[PDB]
Amino acid sequence: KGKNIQVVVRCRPFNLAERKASAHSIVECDPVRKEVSVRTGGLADKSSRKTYTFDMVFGASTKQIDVYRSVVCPILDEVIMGYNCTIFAYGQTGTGKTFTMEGGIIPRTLHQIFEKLTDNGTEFSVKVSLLEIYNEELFDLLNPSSDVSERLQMFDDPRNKRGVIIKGLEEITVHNKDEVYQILEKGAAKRTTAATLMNAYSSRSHSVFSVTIHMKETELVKIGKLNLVDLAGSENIGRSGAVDKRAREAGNINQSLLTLGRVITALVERTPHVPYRESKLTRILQDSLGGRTRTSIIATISPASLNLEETLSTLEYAHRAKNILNKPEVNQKL
Amino acid sequence: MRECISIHVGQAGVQIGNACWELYCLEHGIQPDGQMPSDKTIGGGDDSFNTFFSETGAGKHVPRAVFVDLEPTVIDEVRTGTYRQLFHPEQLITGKEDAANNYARGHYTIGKEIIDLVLDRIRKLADQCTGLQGFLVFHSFGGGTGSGFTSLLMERLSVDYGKKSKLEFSIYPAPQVSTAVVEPYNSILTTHTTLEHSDCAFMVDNEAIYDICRRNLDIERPTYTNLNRLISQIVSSITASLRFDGALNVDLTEFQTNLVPYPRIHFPLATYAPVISAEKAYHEQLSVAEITNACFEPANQMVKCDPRHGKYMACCLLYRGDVVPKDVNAAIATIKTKRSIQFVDWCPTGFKVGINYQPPTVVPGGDLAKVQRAVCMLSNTTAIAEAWARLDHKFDLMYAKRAFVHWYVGEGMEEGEFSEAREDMAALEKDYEEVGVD
Amino acid sequence: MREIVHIQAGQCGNQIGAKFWEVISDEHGIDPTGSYHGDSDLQLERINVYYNEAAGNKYVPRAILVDLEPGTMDSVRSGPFGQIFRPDNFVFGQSGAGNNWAKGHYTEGAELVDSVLDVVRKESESCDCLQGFQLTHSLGGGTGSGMGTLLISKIREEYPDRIMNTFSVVPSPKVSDTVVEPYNATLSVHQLVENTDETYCIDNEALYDICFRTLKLTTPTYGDLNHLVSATMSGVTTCLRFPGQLNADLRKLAVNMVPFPRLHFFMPGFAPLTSRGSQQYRALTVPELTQQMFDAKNMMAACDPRHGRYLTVAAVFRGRMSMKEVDEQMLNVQNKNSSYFVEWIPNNVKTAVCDIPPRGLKMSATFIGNSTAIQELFKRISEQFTAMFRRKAFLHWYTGEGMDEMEFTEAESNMNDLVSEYQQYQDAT
Ligand SMILES: Nc1nc2c(ncn2[C@@H]2O[C@H](COP(=O)(O)CP(=O)(O)OP(=O)(O)O)[C@@H](O)[C@H]2O)c(=O)[nH]1
Ligand SMILES: Nc1nc2c(ncn2[C@@H]2O[C@H](COP(=O)(O)CP(=O)(O)OP(=O)(O)O)[C@@H](O)[C@H]2O)c(=O)[nH]1
Ligand SMILES: O=C1CCc2cc(-c3ccc(C(F)(F)F)cc3)ccc2N1
Ligand SMILES: [Mg+2]
Ligand SMILES: [Mg+2]
Repeated sequence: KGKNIQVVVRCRPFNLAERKASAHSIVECDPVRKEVSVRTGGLADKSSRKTYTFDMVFGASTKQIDVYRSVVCPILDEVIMGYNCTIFAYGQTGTGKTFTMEGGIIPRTLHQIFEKLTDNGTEFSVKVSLLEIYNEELFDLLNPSSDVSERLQMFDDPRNKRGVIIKGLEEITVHNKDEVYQILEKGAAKRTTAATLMNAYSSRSHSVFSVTIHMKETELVKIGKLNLVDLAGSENIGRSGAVDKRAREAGNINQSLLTLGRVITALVERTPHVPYRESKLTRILQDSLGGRTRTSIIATISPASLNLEETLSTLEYAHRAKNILNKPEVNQKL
Repeated sequence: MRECISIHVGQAGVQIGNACWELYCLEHGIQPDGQMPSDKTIGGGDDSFNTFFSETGAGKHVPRAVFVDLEPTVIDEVRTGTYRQLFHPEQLITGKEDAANNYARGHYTIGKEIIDLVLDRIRKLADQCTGLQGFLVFHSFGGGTGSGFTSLLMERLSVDYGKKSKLEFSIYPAPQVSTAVVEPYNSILTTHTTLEHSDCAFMVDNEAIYDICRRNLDIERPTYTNLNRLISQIVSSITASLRFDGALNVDLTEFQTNLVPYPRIHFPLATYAPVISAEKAYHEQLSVAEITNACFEPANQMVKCDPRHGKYMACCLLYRGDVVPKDVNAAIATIKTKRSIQFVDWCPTGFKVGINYQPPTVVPGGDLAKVQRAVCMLSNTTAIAEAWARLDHKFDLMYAKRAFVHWYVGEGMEEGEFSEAREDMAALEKDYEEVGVD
Repeated sequence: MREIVHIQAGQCGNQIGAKFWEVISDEHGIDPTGSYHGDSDLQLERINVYYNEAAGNKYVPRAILVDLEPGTMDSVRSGPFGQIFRPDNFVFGQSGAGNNWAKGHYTEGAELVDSVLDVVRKESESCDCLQGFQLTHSLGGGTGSGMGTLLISKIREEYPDRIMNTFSVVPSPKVSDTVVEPYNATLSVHQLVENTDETYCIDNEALYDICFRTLKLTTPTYGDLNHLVSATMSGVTTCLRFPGQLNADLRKLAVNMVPFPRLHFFMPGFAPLTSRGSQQYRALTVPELTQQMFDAKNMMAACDPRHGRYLTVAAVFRGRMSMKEVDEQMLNVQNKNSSYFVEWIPNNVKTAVCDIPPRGLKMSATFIGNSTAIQELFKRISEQFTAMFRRKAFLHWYTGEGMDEMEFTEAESNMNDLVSEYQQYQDAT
């Protein structure tokens, strides 16, 4: 059941780096269409095109706020219902993982969350967490109080097999928006991963930011949870010419990305075994995968012809994502 | 005269080249020490001589060759061998860390370190030497080393030299059986990109050649060395023509340019005839017709192919031993009259072929008996493309499996590149078909 | 170079690893001095890389002595070629695991670190890089498991770069001395499996049965079987280290073996596989080795080869093989069963020929593949544990061990998840 997992594609305005690249926008975004078309060339020159039709499609032009509004606001209501929701950003850094996170998205969100809840008037508490997945290890950003790595182990809580429990991380509740920001600023610093040669900044680690909201009204008690996941991406080591350690780390994640593509193809498969446990990320994710959790994916792509692989890889992904059946259920609790 | 250097990639590349070199030494009669007790090389440094080695020291001949390997193993053998004494350590290099079979990783990881030395090493020789008409490449498709190495090599060599011709004698996995799982991944991925850079690429029918040679042998087994032996000898014949004028000597490359109407067709398939096993050598004295006819038969064809299926846009003939063009003509009439070989409409003419004064070259300790004449032919067929496809499919299956990705990704290689290999292959097949059609 | 550290631990491995090292040393043919008796340069260099040269050109074995109790090492030292190892090289905790994976695990670790660090430092110094490390112990028995659990994590942890294979005897499903005994193993192994890239295990029972049956001896001796096992290992080391007409690097082969590093491990196979009388009397024809390998009997572990599926099978021939021998062997495999061959990948099997035929028989081969049945069987054992769990016997001791129940549950759980893939392995051809 659940609504199908929602997938939107965003094409970045040609990155300045792209411009230095003199990358050319093969990519065409027809937001009316919600079509995105890529000059593959096929074998042929990229007269050849590959065209996809998307749940939502944003050209470079698409303004950030708009995106959010269209994607976040509906999620926020689900959180207030008790939904568990997750939004994952995939794509290129140029495409604006960074463009998206630098600005909101996070700072904007906590303000709105309190505003909607308090207008709701529900008695509520808000707790946040921020961790980074680096080379298959967990590190607490959110609480500098907590360690650089939050004490991280995960077990099954029997209620949901997919449902898991991450012992030791603490979210600290604050009724006010303000307290959250103070954490927010703190968290960010911890969050930051390694910069890259190619990009000023890169996400070495996948970042998972989670906001849990406890709501009580006269008595019905609901709990809403939102996970904002920012993909960690690798570049070809060979291209990078990065130090071996750097290459290695990139390779690990990169390889992990294949693993991620493998599980995804399984989900498409509806194959008996879904390799959630092969990554900590997909295990944590695990209950969300077409799961009860209401999930949305924002795939960012570069018009640049230069990176064939990523464009192809994204395209493949977008197909795979739909296949898995997302059963968001409002996790409304009384 | 001109000197050539051979490059060996992978265990296979070195071994095969190794066969080549020693043969050269023997054929010259230059002692494996490198300074022949025999007199100095023919005509002093003959063109053949210079390519094989240079006389310096003076009074020493040192081969022009570079041996590269990721894995220390094969190269160390060289060090062991007597030939090693001939080869000054500069020429021979070993690599600490093997391919082990990753084209991408071997290529990336190994290549970076290795290249600088090799390029320098080659460079110095290149500078010193007058130059090569071209150079030969050895490597293994299957071997990771060949795969990774070649890819790195191809771009760099191509970029730097530009004009200098490149030829690659590569081992094409027999459709019968790969070596590794990896091999299909390695081969396809490595091959396609590199090939475009390369003027032409050569692949071997391990199965076809091994079967054919072995069967020709009528021997339970050919030795791997013996198998190499065939390869070396043919090559030597090739060298001989250019090196020393035969009845007709032609610029091999220049002729080759004629031979391949298209850069699109990197190489015509080449055959050597008569197909001579030791026994085969014994059995008959080859005649112009006989050799040609023998050559035509797929049995002769090292590669397993239906020559019928492919068209012959054109073929080349090499000649060895005494020959008279009259005989050639007689063969010509025979061939021409014979329907069986199909000529592409495009090329009305068989021409051209060349003849060598000297009897065919042989690899030392050659298993096969000498043949009066040696010939090589180039043909372009769709079928040859098909063989590639044949391998491709398995690779495709692998891709379908999408298994053997994270190793590659560790190397950061994509699927897309692979897909590109496949698509390029499909490309290429289409092109081959297009050209193939008369 | 690229020496690998050899580890013997667990009492089992206290024998077994020791046996392996010693036999390997025998393989060295280096005199007990540690100088190289063997004339052969080739062996000498390869061994020599393996064994650091003491003055007097002694060979320093790459091994650590772990004692469940200190006597065990003593027996080892008192055992032959005590001299060859410098006593400095090894140290062992007196305590040992104690029969307890967890208990040993917790207790051992403190000792473990001290011992490991010194040796590891030396070893790290010793070669520029080690290919990896080999562990010998019995998981089934408490210490192999107990030590292994603690050791493996850190040891692996130290170099993610290094690739390590572990050896442990798996408890015979047929019988256990105690129910608890495999219990210690199970947690250890379960934790271990993810931890260690490669595990090599043979069921004790099958090995004993096969060994015994083949032997037609009253029983297989522990030592002898260990010797057999060590022999199995030795060939791999010897062949790889040694030149080969076709030699495959470990990193290839290993990566190759898994249809991709997700597949955690492959189960060992040995060749030639023959009965004691049969093998000893009989000489292998070229096809001969393959056939033995092919049959169920070949697998050290007991499995029905149909029941199992082979992700891949690899054999290392030692010595030269004829190319048509190559052809014959390869051909047979595909022919023999569709399912046996992996449908997906042609040339499932890889082989390398050792440049030099092994001491003794000219041709040797190894078996690679997994036994579906065996893995499944093992999981069943965990189920037995589960049943035991109903008993909840010795929960307290476990409590003393300090391991949580959840680890137990999960340990089974993960296994359960995996095991069903195991069947899948068979399902796929
Ligand atoms: N032309 C020849 N090919 C050979 C010979 N022996 C093996 N081979 C083929 O070579 C291929 C294996 O390649 P290599 O041995 O060169 C391996 P390489 O060093 O490139 O990489 P790795 O060993 O994986 O590190 C495989 O297809 C074999 O069938 C030989 O004597 N001649
Ligand atoms: N194949 C063999 N199995 C053995 C041998 N000795 C013991 N075992 C098996 O190994 C298991 C016992 O493990 P160990 O010998 O290593 C005892 P360990 O030092 O690890 O721990 P403790 O229980 O604290 O002594 C059990 O399943 C035995 O059947 C042997 O020499 N060969
Ligand atoms: O740097 C990057 C960008 C993201 C990416 C996605 C994939 C992918 C995404 C989705 C799928 C699948 F789910 F559709 F299978 C497969 C691969 C593979 C590699 C990369 N590398
Ligand atoms: Mg090799
Ligand atoms: Mg013991």
